[PDB]
Amino acid sequence: SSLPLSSLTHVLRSLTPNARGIFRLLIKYQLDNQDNPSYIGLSFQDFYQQCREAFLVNSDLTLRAQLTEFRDHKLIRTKKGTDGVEYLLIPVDNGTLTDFLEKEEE
Amino acid sequence: KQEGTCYQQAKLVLNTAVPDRLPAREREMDVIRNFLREHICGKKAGSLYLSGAPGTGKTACLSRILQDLKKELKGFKTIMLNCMSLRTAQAVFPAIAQEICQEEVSRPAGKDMMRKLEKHMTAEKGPMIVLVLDEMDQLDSKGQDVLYTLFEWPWLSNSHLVLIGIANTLDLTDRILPRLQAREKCKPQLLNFPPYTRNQIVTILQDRLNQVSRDQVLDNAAVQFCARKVSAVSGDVRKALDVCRRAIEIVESDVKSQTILKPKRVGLIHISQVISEIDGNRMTLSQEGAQDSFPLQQKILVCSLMLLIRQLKIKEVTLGKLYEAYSKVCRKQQVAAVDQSECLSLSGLLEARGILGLKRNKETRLTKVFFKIEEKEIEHALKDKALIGNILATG
Amino acid sequence: TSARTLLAILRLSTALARLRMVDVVEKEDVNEAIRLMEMSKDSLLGDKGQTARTQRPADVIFATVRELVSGGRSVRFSEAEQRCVSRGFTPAQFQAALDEYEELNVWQVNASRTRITFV
Amino acid sequence: LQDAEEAVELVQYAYFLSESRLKAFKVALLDVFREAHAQSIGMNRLTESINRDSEEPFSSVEIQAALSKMQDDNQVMVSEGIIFLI
Repeated sequence: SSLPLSSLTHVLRSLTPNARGIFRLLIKYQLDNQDNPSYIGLSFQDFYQQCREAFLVNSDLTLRAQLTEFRDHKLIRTKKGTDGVEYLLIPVDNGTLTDFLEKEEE
Repeated sequence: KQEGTCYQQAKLVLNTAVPDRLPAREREMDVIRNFLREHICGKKAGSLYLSGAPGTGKTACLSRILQDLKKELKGFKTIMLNCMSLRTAQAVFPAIAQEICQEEVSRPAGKDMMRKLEKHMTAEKGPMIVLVLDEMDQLDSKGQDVLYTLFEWPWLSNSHLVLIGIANTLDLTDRILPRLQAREKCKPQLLNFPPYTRNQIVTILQDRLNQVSRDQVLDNAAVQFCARKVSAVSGDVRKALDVCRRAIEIVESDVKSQTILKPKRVGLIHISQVISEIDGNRMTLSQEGAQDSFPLQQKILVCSLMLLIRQLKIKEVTLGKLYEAYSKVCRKQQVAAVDQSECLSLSGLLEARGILGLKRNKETRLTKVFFKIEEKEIEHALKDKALIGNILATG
Repeated sequence: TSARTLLAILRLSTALARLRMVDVVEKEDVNEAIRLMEMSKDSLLGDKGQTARTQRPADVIFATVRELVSGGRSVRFSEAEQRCVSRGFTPAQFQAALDEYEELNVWQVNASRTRITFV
Repeated sequence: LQDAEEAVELVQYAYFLSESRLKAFKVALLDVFREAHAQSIGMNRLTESINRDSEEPFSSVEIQAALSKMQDDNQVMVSEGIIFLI
């Protein structure tokens, strides 16, 4: 067809409030860097620094526990990077993320 | 006073024992009971997929509604399902085939499914059978063919079966049920449950302790803190009842100290020390020779990890290059020599207390290992001034 | 740095010796000549090359014991003090420095604290 | 005095305990610890949330003396460099 929009909407209602701010933060940096053809994804060092800058997670082991319900729902996955850094990407359509910021205005 | 009487009765109500509470769950329960009244009175039957929150303890909510219908209406029978002992995708239908019509049972004959189970359900002379479903996501297969027959029975001829599936949220209708977003015959219903914030965790504790205890053992300021971080992970009821019950036994153990030998209010500092070994690193308790952190032979190896990251711009190393850095710093400092024959056992030794980790490899030496998180934890709280202070300034 | 910069150092040695109306060179004309060279090479980058070292009151004590471990094993406690008091190390700080490493399992002493042997 | 702001709009347009600060800081704690919880505000990490709209540059001694409280009043706990407890 594309993917049902009810799946991405009913997944954030039953989600913790701290996890919604993390999903809405990675979508902003994805579209701003989408024009770059060499986009390999953000690293883990800069991702851990951005959490405390936007009052999110406090430690590292608690941040990894917040990514358990995202990898099981086919939202994000990790790749074996050669630089020892686990990349973070969202295997969805390019037009799906553009229609997500318009439904969160309320 | 009633000191020993309050502690022996507080652990019974705070223990995770079928929390079948009615308050704090109003709009999430009335919709479930009212959905079944239209099917038993209106002679209707369909499907109902309940996508609960991952780990919140809602198994006791459905048990309250099932027992209330038995005392109201008398004539129907409800068959339970407990497929926890079924490791394979098959052997599920014959497990519930022995419950035909209560007093009327039969016996299996080998290879006889999809014939006699769906035949008695279409009989209009029998009562409205209610089937309960659990852990439906674990019953998948290579083509989920076993799930194509249980979702089409209340949609063909003679719809006399209501589907109730109790399972947490892992995946919606993407690969389990491909009939949705493709077929216009089935019309399922989806109900979710948001995580309970402070508006429900604090409320569920007011009717939990004030109704069975005589006097509280903690102040009201400690309730707003324990109910603050428990809803940030998932919001489980068992996690909220365990973080508070565990913080009482640590204070109760301190009561029998130079008191019984020949109530009080639990402070907030007594609670942070219990969750101190959950998310916080245990690197402070290391004085008076207390072996509660790091011994010795491992700090001289992990200190050389950051010495190679700033020189090669990589955060991954291996057992081969780890001994090369140790064989150089030992000859210039005159320390204990550790051969590489037992250094592999050290790799399977530094994993607790929240530190570095690794994976499993067939061959030795060549093992791709990495580090957890390194930023600012070797100073202030940790000494590292008279022990390995000369190592960081050397290279 | 090659042979081109070798002759440039000797050229700056006469730039300061002729300002004092003298025909000889002193140590002042050498330290001030290399001072402008170190400042010029640091200005070509984006920072300044410095160092960091904490004066530990027990860093040079462990290095003195190393002179006796390579020579023997049964080192006498009274003989090891023949070299510590030469430079000017106070014996009061040595008693508090033994427990800083013995607690972390480095060496071991007896009941009278008169026998020390590197394990 | 008005002869200095002439080139300002020409070049930029062609190219492009703590006085009242501590009393207002307690109001912000109701929306960062009691509402949008994070459990990671204090010490050097406070600079990522102390901006908002009030200026006034804070000194190293002022931000150090503020750590004496909070713990006794159940606000922010102490740890090491970057604190993130309570």
